[PDB]
Amino acid sequence: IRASFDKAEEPMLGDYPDIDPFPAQLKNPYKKYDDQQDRRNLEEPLSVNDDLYDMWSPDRFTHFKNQDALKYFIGFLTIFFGASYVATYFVPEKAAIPREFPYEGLWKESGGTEKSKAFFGQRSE
Amino acid sequence: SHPVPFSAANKKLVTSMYRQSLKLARNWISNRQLFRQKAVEIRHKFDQNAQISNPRLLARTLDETRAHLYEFRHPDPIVPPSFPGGTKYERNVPPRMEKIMQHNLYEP
Amino acid sequence: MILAGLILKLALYAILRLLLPLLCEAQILYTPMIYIISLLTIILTSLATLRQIDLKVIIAYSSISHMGIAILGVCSNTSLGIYGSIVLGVAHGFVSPALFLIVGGILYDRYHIRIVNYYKGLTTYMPQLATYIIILSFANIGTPLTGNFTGEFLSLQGGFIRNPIIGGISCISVLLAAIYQLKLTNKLTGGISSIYMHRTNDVTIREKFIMNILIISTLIIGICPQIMYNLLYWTVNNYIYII
Amino acid sequence: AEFPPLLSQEDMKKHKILLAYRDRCAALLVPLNECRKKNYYMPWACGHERHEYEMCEVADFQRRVKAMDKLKAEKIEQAKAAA
Amino acid sequence: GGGRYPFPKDVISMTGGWWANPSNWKLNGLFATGIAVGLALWVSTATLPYTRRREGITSESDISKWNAAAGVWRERHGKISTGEAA
Amino acid sequence: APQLKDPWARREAWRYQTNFTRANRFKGAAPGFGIAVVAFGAYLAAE
Amino acid sequence: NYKWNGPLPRPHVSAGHRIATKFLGATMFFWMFLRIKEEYPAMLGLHNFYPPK
Amino acid sequence: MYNAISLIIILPCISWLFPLFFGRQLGYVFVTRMTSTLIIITTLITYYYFYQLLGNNNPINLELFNYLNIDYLDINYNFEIDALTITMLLAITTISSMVHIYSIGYMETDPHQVRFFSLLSMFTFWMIILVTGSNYFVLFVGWEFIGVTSYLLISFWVTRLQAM
Amino acid sequence: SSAHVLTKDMIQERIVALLESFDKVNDAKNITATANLTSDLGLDSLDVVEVVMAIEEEFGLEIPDHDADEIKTVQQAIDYVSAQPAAV
Amino acid sequence: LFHLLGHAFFKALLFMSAGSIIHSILNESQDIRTYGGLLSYLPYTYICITIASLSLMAMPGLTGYYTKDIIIESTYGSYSISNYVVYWIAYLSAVLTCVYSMKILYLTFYSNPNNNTITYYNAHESNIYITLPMFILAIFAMFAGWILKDIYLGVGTDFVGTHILPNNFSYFDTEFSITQFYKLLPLISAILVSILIVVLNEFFAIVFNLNNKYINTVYSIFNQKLVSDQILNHFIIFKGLVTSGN
Ligand SMILES: CCCCCCCCCCCCCCCCCC(=O)OC[C@H](COP(=O)(O)OCCN)OC(=O)CCCCCCCCCCCCCCCCC
Ligand SMILES: CCCCCCCCCCCC(=O)OC[C@H](COP(=O)(O)OCC[N+](C)(C)C)OC(=O)CCCCCCCCCCC
Repeated sequence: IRASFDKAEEPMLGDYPDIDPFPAQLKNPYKKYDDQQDRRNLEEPLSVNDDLYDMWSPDRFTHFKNQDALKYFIGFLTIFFGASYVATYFVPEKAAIPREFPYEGLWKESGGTEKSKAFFGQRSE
Repeated sequence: SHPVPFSAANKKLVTSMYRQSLKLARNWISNRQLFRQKAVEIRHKFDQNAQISNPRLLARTLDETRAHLYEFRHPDPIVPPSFPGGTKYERNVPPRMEKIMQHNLYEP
Repeated sequence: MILAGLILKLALYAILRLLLPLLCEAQILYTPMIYIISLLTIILTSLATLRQIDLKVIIAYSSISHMGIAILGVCSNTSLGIYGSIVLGVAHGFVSPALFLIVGGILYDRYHIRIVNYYKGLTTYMPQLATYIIILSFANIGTPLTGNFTGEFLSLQGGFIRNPIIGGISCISVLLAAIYQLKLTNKLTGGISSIYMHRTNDVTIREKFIMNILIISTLIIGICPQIMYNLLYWTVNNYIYII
Repeated sequence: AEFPPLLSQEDMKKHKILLAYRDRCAALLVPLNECRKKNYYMPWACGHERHEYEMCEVADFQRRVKAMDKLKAEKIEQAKAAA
Repeated sequence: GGGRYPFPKDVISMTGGWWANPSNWKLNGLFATGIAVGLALWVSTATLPYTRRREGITSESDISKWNAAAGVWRERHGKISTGEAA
Repeated sequence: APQLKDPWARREAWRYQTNFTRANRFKGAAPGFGIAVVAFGAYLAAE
Repeated sequence: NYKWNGPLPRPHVSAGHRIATKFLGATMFFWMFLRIKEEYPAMLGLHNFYPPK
Repeated sequence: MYNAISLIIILPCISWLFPLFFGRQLGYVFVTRMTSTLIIITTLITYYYFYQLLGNNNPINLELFNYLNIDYLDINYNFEIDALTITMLLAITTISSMVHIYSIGYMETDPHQVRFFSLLSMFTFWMIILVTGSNYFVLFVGWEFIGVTSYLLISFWVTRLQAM
Repeated sequence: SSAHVLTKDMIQERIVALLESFDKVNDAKNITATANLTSDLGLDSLDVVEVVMAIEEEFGLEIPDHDADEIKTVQQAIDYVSAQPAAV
Repeated sequence: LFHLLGHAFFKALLFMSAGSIIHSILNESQDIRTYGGLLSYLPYTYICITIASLSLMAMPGLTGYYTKDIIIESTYGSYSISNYVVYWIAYLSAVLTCVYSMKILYLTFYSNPNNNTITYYNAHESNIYITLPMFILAIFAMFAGWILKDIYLGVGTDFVGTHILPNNFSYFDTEFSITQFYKLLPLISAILVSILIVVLNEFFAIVFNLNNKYINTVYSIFNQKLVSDQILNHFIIFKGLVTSGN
């Protein structure tokens, strides 16, 4: 099947052949080719965008069409993070206050100077 | 079209469909007994329809099995490791024992 | 070799010698336009490299992105950026002629063709060449302990200091370099050896001599870049306009 | 009381206690960690000292639980006073 | 050996190649072990003077003096610590 | 009623015969359990 | 002596593999029993650190 | 004439480079055994350093030559083995040791064992470098080089397109 | 370790056992190298498929359609399985 | 840090075990749908892989317990109110590790044969260079966690001296606040789900082989890495190549 980027180059092919691209990954592996790894016979015409449809191109996935795949992917992410957000309203209350520290929140041991307590001071006591 | 019910083309087509269904059953089903059960059931479904005569109902049934095979595809099929979709396929290929072809009159 | 190594660096030297010492106020007003042009030159040229079919052409396109990073560095008004641009010039002048040797004097002298579709699996009969290709590729994309990384790092430091947004977006150079270089290296070194190519000799002592000189130099200036500072500790402060 | 004497800032610094452990119960952490250094931190060594520090911290935890007890009771008091 | 196939004998790699196991490898291994032990001894002995512990190298009186000098500098230049501008 | 017999059953029979029965497919599991039970009993007796 | 559809014989595993199997499993189960014996309250949640209410 | 840190750093580099220099001269037998032995010695040294650090916990440092000192940017080749580092090194050295001894039996009948063992030790060396550095630059050195080594090791079977 | 080699006699033994344990065969002592699957062994247009699948499973193979349909004699199957280096 | 150190040992053991399994098959196959009943054939590999899988399932005494249960507990002990949900997320991943290890163990060792017969005739344990590493790593994956516990997870250890903010230290609260339900549900869940998966696969295997289109589509998304390698390759890499050609 010719895609957008393939049939956009129709006004520019001129005398070059307009070839229907079919990726080599999906070609039949059990036939015998001159280049068995690349799945190509010698004088086989190459599409203008053969770089995209050769075996060194990125992998195709046949089981799910790509739009449905995006539906499932973004659906999983939305289910996860939406349930994560909803579950925050159903959280129990804590049973103990946070820890507290002796010398006015250790503002000196954390780098304070008696005006920097709000920045470096830890919890009250 | 003209899908003859008792020709060689129909033989190839239906044998291929039977192979595909049995391989899908092997791939989907982990247990051996259930796989054999499903294979026998598939053979029963094929033997029920081995007697069809009308090419229209035949073509409908063939389209139906195509849809069933597309519906029960497997994403990660079992392939032996040394065969094209396998883990070992092009692992250590013996190199072609070619001789050196020279390109310069002076450089080895 | 001469072009990519020296004539492209004449422009960097020309900036530093003709345009910064004179014209300081025009430069300090214009340099955001320089940053526009440099970021475009980086990203679009790298992506354009990703769809080329000729090897020497790929290396040629690769020169442009690194010179754009050097321009970010030299037009940064930061000492580290100037030093980085100069180290980039030197290290690219070492590494890019080595790649040009591989793709225009080793392979082109054996096969007289440069189309990528013919080349595959050089590792089997030509292993030393494959080692050289991998080394020079990972040097060209900016692996540490090569001067390419030092220069890229300091040029991008300067660009970030001057314009954090542009200088930060320009750090996808580190990725795109890897893409367009390793997509070629992986095919050349990888797979079964091509059916369109007969076997030929591996690299000779001469080719290896050249590549080894050019690798030793970049590894020296990547492991200790500081050895170039005794001729540049004035130059890194002579062209800085800060009151 | 259940808590040991609070260390002074100068001895906290002398023993180089991490600030997360510079609490009321740090006086029992010192011998534990010196014993650990002495016995190479193995688990069969410093049981008594570890138990002492752990029970001191359990006491602090019970105290904080009672603080949150008081806070919840106060908020319910304020609630039924607000209606 | 087992599982082996033909390979070109005129291919020369710095690594072995195909099942490299020359019939002098004990002598060459002796040489390589000698060079390795010597290089390791050289590196260790020569890098002894460049080693140090983290602690106990600088007296805390030096640290006190340096921090005090820092405070002197900071109030000479009229500077306040972080957070005090509130 | 929904019952049919396998024409490959004589080929598939060895997958449930000796060393593949429901017994033999679990005998080697927990190999040294009894030795451990005995040794731990001795240990607790040596308290 | 290959029965291509028949009941396959018992495997001829070596003695060192039979002895090392019963040594690791024995060590594993013994270690598990001992750690459970000396840490059942902590791993089961029997110590209650909360105050008496 | 004993440096835990320097032995730890240099012995894996030997195990990496000496096969690459001398593989056609040594063969896969000696290369396997030598790389194994060197990683084993590094592992024992790390265990002893871990013992000593639990005893004392004063980390050793190793301050070598200067990379870049231009304008306010002082980067040196400085290394250190602290608590976090020695833990990561326990993991690294132990698993590399066991993997080296494991791949003698696994990768027998492979024609390219020398390169395989060289690359395993390459990864070991650069991970030691990653963890021992006292600055982010040495970390990045190790980072990038372990990426390189991962590429080469995943690409070990170069004839397999999917591996590439 | 993996000290195992295949031979034509071994393939023949395994295939004749495979066919002997198939219930839809006519009966035994029709099974030889020269035997035909359709005529002599009396197999349908899908029991041949079941046999080819069983051969795949036995020798660890994958037999495409263009190589499956052209198996109509037992010797043909033996030839085919011996012409595959990964026949286990 | 502690879980990193333990994971190294028992995961390297798992992969070594898998390599020995892969080499026990004549055709070195990696699919668990083609292994079957290799228990009596590969007993040493079995005990090593189950040691590692139990020290990954967080069973008592082993390194997985000490290294992994404390994180699921610190999810609850964290001072932040919102981290309670992460308890349940981590819990489900735990009761899933039980699943995807017991699946391996059953399909590889306990199940009925699925390979041909010659595979089991030639199935054998591998040589000393493979087994000795597996032995040492099993010893590690049994003992090292209990050894290094008081170094890494102890009360006030000071060994790894990362300067945690005092407001953020939640370990003392984590070990004490945790009640019986939130302390025992991970372990009991593991010990139950393992038995259930084995029992279902052995007696009620139809539960996993229903042949439903709506179950199979979900299996297929989860079998294709949550269509994650199709989204990247199509919508990023391929569109990048197209924009690059443009
Ligand atoms: C479009 C303009 C983009 C400009 C900005 C740059 C964006 C990122 C770069 C994308 C550019 C396109 C790259 C195209 C290169 C493709 C080259 C190639 O042919 O290599 C293919 C290779 C995969 O080979 P594969 O088919 O998968 O085989 C698998 C079997 N082993 O493929 C690869 O190796 C892929 C390498 C690239 C990886 C990109 C990963 C991006 C994912 C982002 C996820 C989001 C994470 C959160 C980030 C937060 C940021 C704030
Ligand atoms: C840091 C500065 C550089 C360090 C020195 C590196 C050069 C030493 C000589 C290596 C010889 C060699 O690797 O040979 C090259 C190998 C030969 O493979 P083979 O094992 O001999 O079998 C021969 C079987 N063929 C012929 C079928 C392949 O070809 C390759 O597979 C390509 C991978 C290159 C490995 C690169 C080595 C790691 C260096 C990476 C640093 C960035």
